[PDB]
Amino acid sequence: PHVSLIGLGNMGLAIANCLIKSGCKLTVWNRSAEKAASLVPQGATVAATPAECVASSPTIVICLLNQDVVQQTLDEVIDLSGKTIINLTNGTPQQAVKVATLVQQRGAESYIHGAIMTTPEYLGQPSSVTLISGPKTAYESQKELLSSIGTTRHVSDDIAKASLLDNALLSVMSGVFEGWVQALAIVGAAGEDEVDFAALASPLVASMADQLPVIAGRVREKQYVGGSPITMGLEALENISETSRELGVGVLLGSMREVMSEAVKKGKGGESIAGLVPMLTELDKKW
Amino acid sequence: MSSSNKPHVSLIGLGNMGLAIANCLIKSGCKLTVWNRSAEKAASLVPQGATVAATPAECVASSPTIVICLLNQDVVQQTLDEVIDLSGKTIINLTNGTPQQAVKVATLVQQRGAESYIHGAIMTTPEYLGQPSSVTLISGPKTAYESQKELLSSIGTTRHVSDDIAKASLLDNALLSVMSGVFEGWVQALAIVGAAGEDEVDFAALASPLVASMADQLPVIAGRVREKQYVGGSPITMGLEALENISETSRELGVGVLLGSMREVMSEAVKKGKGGESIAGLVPMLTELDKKW
Ligand SMILES: NC(=O)c1ccc[n+]([C@@H]2O[C@H](COP(=O)([O-])OP(=O)(O)OC[C@H]3O[C@@H](n4cnc5c(N)ncnc54)[C@H](OP(=O)(O)O)[C@@H]3O)[C@@H](O)[C@H]2O)c1
Ligand SMILES: NC(=O)c1ccc[n+]([C@@H]2O[C@H](COP(=O)([O-])OP(=O)(O)OC[C@H]3O[C@@H](n4cnc5c(N)ncnc54)[C@H](OP(=O)(O)O)[C@@H]3O)[C@@H](O)[C@H]2O)c1
Repeated sequence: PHVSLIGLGNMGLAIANCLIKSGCKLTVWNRSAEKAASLVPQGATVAATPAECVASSPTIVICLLNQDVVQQTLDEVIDLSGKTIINLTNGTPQQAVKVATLVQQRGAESYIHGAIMTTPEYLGQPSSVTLISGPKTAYESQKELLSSIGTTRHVSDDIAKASLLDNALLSVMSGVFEGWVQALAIVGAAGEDEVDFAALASPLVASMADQLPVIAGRVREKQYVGGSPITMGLEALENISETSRELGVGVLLGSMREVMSEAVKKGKGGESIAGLVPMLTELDKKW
Repeated sequence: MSSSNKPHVSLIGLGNMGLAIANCLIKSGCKLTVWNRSAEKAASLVPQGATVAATPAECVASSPTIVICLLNQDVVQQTLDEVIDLSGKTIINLTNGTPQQAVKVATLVQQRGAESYIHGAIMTTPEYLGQPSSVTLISGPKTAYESQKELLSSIGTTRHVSDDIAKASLLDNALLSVMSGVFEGWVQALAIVGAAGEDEVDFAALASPLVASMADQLPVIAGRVREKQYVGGSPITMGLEALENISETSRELGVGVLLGSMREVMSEAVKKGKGGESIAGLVPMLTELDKKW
């Protein structure tokens, strides 16, 4: 089986290693071609140009910095007739739309998008899940090949859905990390032990697994009443900022304060955090 | 309360949590004296055997043990203003506030001659108060904690975290930081999903695993922070680009964007040459500088 990979960054090299381990004949291209150095002894062929790399195989795996770079790399690649593109470059839903439209206008058989939900060092383990979006029949053709990078989950036939879902999941993760950095800064500056604190904290974050579905149900049915009030949540954030200032510690969660303050001004002070969702869906604003 | 001879307890504050505390103390058999600015919120406790005191001073005179649960530590100070004498009184403050607000209140009651001050951080909502699964952190003199343990079992399970009165507030604010970030992320995720036409409940099924995962990831990061091991983990540069992807996903959908303070501190990290470090490397950027991000 002939497979081409475009991009040999930390994730690209991890993908290259997984595909070699799968037993495929691998053709690779990278802007910095010397990053293929470790793949040549495994039997990988180095293509001079994107165009050449694409010519070598009917299945093209892409893992570059961003979808802007993907479009620039595909720029001169004019002939994709017969080619299946597997794009594992993270980006936005509409970025995936523009790339899928570009390759399909140039002949591509299909486009499927993958969001890898792990780091390079765990790629290829069954516990490592990649969300896949695009035509079912294209997923089914590529499922065996894709197993080389871990567990695939077909989320939708719409190519833009892996990026939509992965961006949603990264919001949650980003939120968790913002609160956690703030917590550890406070605990550290107070002379407390970060590991002991995690022993106390990590359990209560476990708990959220239970509460996040409840909040999600309330949001769908637009039931914004029921649960700790937004006024209470905003006071909490004011105690966090001042607990921090007392210790000379800086504070995150500014956007959360700003949106909750405006909610109170709009008279939603007595609603639960479910009532913050329409604050976002209704207005294009960076809080 | 195990004795047929029911002890006298005073309660200052009858908001949602104060009224939950009242019902816990009445249900445990206490002889309860209450005060509230809005006196009529006591009305539901009177047919249960609660006495309503005219003033905070009268309330404090009625019991050797005073439980306080008010809006904030400033209202606590305002309410103790005309209380002259706390001789032989134990003060149990369940009002949320900062570490130094607890210090400032602990000096108000000490100056009045209070026997002791302990602080409690209730880690649940009023409806779950009194279930043994409901945990309150207590900080203050371990001997005062020990004496008040049976009385405190009325509101559920207590955990003595420290002899320092400021610690319950320190730890609770640190815990509320984590929860605030979780909720900020969740509201952003739900807004993107909703605006795209996807099913919030279906998404919760997909995403509830990831938050459970953080049972493991968080103690890993804590360890890294304590050893100042900032290298190892997905780098801040990749974190920052995921935030730019999130901002632009939201913009495509006409949806607003939270996580600004995170975007700002991670950008500065990059400028300062810490782009290759994990999230652990952001902790020293907070501890080094009194700034709002
Ligand atoms: N933990 C992770 O790393 C992780 C996890 C999940 C998904 N991903 C995603 O996987 C993708 C790649 O990640 P990575 O960690 O491999 O990033 P990386 O190590 O920075 O690699 C960047 C890749 O993009 C190429 N590149 C950058 N600018 C270019 C340009 N102007 N023209 C041509 N090529 C260019 C690089 O080529 P050079 O080698 O010549 O610089 C390299 O192949 C990203 O979308 C990322 O979001 C990463
Ligand atoms: N989920 C929760 O509700 C929860 C969970 C854990 C901890 N807590 C903590 O418990 C405390 C009270 O919360 P809550 O839910 O009871 O709030 P609440 O329902 O708003 O109760 C506020 C209380 O403070 C009193 N108050 C406000 N301003 C005052 C003033 N200027 N002078 C005198 N009294 C004043 C109110 O008097 P009136 O009745 O006359 O208005 C009422 O007794 C807070 O520190 C909170 O963080 C709450």
